Amino acid sequence: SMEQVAMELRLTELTRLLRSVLDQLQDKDPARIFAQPVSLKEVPDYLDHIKHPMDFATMRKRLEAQGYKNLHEFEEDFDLIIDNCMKYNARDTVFYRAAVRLRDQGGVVLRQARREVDSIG
Repeated sequence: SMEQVAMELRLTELTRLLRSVLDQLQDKDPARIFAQPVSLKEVPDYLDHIKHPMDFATMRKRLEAQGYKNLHEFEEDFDLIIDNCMKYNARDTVFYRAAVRLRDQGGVVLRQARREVDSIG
């Protein structure tokens, strides 16, 4: 149907905008602490602590399969990256502190992304 195509075009354009958002958030992580999944070879107890691991590569795979239907879904995954780290790692660690800085800096990007998603529809 033509309606299905129109919906698919909207999803494609959301995917374009989320790709730009993802790039901007990941620039706020110059140390690349959040770039890849926590290695279960190197942290074998991780899943005992963290039930839903997340990282920027995993988000990028979902994104390129057009797997985010709305901004809320995308934000959920970004919040997991932050929140998982702030639980697993103590306050005095470079990991925790990196997550705080990512959250603070990402807030700015996400605020304007929400306006754009609503504005363009």
